[PDB]
Amino acid sequence: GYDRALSIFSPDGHIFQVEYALEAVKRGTCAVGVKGKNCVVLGCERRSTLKLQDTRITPSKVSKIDSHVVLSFSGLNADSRILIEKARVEAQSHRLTLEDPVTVEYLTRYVAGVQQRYTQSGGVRPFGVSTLIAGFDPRDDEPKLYQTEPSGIYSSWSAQTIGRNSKTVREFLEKNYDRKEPPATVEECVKLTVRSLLEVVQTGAKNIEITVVKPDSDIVALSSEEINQYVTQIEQEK
Amino acid sequence: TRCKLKLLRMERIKDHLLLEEEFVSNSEILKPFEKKQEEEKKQLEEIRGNPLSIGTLEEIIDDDHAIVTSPTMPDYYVSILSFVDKELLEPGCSVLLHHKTMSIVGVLQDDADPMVSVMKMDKSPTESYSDIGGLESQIQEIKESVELPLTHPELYEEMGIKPPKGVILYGAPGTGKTLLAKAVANQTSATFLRIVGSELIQKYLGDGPRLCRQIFKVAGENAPSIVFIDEIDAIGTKRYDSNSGGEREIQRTMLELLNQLDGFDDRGDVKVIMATNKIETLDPALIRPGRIDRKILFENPDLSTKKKILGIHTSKMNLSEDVNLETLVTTKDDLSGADIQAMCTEAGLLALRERRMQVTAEDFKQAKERVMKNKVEENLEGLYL
Amino acid sequence: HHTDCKFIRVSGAELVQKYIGEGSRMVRELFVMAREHAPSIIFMDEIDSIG
Amino acid sequence: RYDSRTTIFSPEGRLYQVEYALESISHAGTAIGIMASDGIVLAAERKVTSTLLEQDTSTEKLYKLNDKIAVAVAGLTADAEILINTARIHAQNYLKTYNEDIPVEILVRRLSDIKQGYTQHGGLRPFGVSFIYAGYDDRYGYQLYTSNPSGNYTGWKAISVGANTSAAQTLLQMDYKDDMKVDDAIELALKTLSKTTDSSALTYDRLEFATIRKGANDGEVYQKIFKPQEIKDILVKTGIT
Amino acid sequence: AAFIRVNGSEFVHKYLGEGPRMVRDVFRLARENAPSIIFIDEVDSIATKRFDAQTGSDREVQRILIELLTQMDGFDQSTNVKVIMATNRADTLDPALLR
Ligand SMILES: Nc1ncnc2c1ncn2[C@@H]1O[C@H](COP(=O)(O)OP(=O)(O)OP(=O)(O)O)[C@@H](O)[C@H]1O
Ligand SMILES: [Mg+2]
Repeated sequence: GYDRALSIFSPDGHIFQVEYALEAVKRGTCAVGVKGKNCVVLGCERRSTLKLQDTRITPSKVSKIDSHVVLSFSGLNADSRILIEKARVEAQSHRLTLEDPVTVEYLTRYVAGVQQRYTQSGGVRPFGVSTLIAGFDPRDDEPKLYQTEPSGIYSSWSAQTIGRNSKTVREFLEKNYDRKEPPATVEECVKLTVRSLLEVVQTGAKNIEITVVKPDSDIVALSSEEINQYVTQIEQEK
Repeated sequence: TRCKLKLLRMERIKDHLLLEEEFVSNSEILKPFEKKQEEEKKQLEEIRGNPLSIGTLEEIIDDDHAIVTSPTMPDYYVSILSFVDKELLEPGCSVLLHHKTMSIVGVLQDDADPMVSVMKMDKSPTESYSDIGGLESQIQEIKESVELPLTHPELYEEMGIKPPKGVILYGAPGTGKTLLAKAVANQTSATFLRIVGSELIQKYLGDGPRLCRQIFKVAGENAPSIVFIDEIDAIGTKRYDSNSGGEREIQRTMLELLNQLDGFDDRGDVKVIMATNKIETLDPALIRPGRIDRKILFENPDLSTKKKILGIHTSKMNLSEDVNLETLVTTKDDLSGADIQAMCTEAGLLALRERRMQVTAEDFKQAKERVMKNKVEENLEGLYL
Repeated sequence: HHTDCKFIRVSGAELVQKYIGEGSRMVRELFVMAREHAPSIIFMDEIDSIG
Repeated sequence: RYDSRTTIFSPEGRLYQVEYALESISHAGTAIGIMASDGIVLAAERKVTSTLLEQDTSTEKLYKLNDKIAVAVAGLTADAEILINTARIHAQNYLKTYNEDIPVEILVRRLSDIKQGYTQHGGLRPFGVSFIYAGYDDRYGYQLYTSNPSGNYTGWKAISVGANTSAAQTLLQMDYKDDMKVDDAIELALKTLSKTTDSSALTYDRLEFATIRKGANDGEVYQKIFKPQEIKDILVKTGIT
Repeated sequence: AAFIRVNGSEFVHKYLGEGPRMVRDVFRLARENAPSIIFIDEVDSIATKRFDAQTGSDREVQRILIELLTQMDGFDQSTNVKVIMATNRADTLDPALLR
């Protein structure tokens, strides 16, 4: 329809360039976020293209922007790469101003901000990347999970999934999850993430990657061995 | 083998004995009535001479005359008289004159066109009902709007009102839509017309709507009848020419449909099925209800459903030697039933390289990889990576 | 030549029909001719530069 | 239809212009890196040649961007030329500021942004260049990467770009060895280059070669571009000539 | 050598079945007193890329074209030179009259 250009509106009121931007997100690897009460776990599919691909120097799908906020992406990998760097200059700059580390609520606005800006204008295309930003505040210890989307609209979810057959993981999540009691133990919450990611890999225990953020600037990336034990618990019970 | 024979036992004897009967009986039919029937033959013969000059009937005036226009060219002011009635004569019919004085001696002819061949199908499908297996919740939906008000009108007067008119089958490719139209029409034994919507575009300008008049002129005489317009998605951006089909025609063909299917004409008692792979391509007023009523949406068959569809295809096949059949289904997620028919196609192709006549379990696993590789492009994970 | 089929080349042409005179409703006709002279190979060349 | 400018997407969330830019690559010759723990060979093939094309006085598909990182080029050489200058300028900027020869990662990541940037902003054309980055940094040792024209990167143990990408990749991974030798790595590059390339005899003059090694005298990093005669001799050894 | 001659409006159908009779005349005659040359001066009426054939006026010309093709195929391997012909445009030609 009115995809010939970005600035022109549409009888249907939907800017097509944003809608197609979403569609692009499904290209990239699945990423899932699940919050606990004392944890957030941020896991992502790390899809292996060939067996010649290094694990020596090849980028992880999960990138720390600052020392207590964590970020995964789903989308156009090319585009994500500058989006993550722009996020980061501001993030660090947040301390230049205030002499306070980066608050997760200020950070989601900013990431949505660079994106909103690109959409508003006409002489740039939007980012084809939806991101999940997980983290805790510096001041406090309650777990926080945010999303940005291409459009420049941001939300908070309890648990949320994006990229590569996102729908099927989303439904899976609803059924398993409880909002009355989110899991209050880091391990059980991890396990919920692994079960999700299992589905989209079909088979892999060397293609599931798990990262965790915990409060007070604890961020850790999990051993490939450690994830396989969790897969071992999930295959036996099934 | 011995199960096949039980079926083969009835089939041979009964029809071949009827054949032997009919052969002897050609003579025998004449013998009980040969003085009403040959009496009638005599009187028929006497008035009409030879030859019987065929003309084509323009129109009758109801008073015992008609105006005919022969193919041999002269027009004649005939009489409707003798072995012919006013109800048997309707425009476009081909009437029988006696040569030496044109008196209408009968009508024995209505169709001989090449055109009507197109619309009709001399069909024999290799999959009939209950090889639509699975998605059964939604086959139940096409039944209610096609099959079951033909089969019992009882139910649709017990509820009162009209039986719902038509349907649109629409969704992703591979979801078994084609096989539905052909198989619900197997059940009913109604006249299955079939025309494609890439054959509703014409390479002559303004003949496109004349063709669309032909589809429900045909439907209405051979009724009760099931008109399949297959792929009416090809109306929105697929067209043969531009300076001898053009933009005017594409819109006109759709205007034409409106008048056929719920215009004055109304043309009650034609069940219409439209398969279209996208309903957001289709015209807003042709997806108006009360000419196609409710829409049935299909989606890439779900994980339990693809068990059904795998059993339909591998019933033909010689089965898996080790068995991994139940795990094939599991690996597939968000995938078509056409992937299943392309997988048993692909298993026996790998088998076909050997030109072995068996099929083993291991061919299955290979064949799934082969055909998944074909689907995914090198610029998808080029664009992305 | 091996299978013993008439190689009938089709192309959408207006020359292969003296009756309808176009290749749009000669798709139906193709099947009935090829059915008399079976087995057959239908070579519908999609040249997509012919017209 | 959607084969226009860069702001616009296709309704399938494809930017046609990145997809075409990929396809640009296989209209310039094959280029192969094979990583080994003894060194990296970079080997390349000429897109075309004639009998009076001079190609023994200079390279033009192997450029040093600095004294420890060098690149093989496949694709439009015009698009390549500007990006090589920008890479090299940055390589020395890093030198001036930190007193270390630039890490392989920082240099690939920079150029991935730049390629991405010409697609994303304005009306400017995307780039249709694949550079195989082969470097040393004292963090990760030996490193191979390649960057898409799309403006992203992946690390490799072997990669092929340029013409005949699929076949050249297949023969490489078929005979690849995990530890390898530098000497074997050079041999496997001629073996593949023979079958993929439609030149009748594989001549020294259709080859450029450079090797980056720290095992040709330790303590130091030695970049050894092969001269025509060295190339000419090693064909003999492998018995193609 | 003998020189012959028509134009496609000398294959004018102004009586029914006139026009195909001309095709048979020129070619049979050429064979007979071979070596020979048939000239068809312009063929922009016979050489029409498309046709209708939904009326009588086409079908007579269409039959001329089809008969024209048939006799050139027979014509091969004779010591005649095969038809000289000329056209105006370059897309008068059928993929059938050029094959
Ligand atoms: N639920 C099912 N039961 C049995 N077979 C199935 C089922 N669904 C799909 N199939 C098989 O998949 C084949 C391919 O699908 P089919 O030709 O019917 O297409 P479609 O979804 O109408 O696509 P389009 O109309 O867009 O071309 C069917 O002919 C049938 O063999
Ligand atoms: Mg179909």
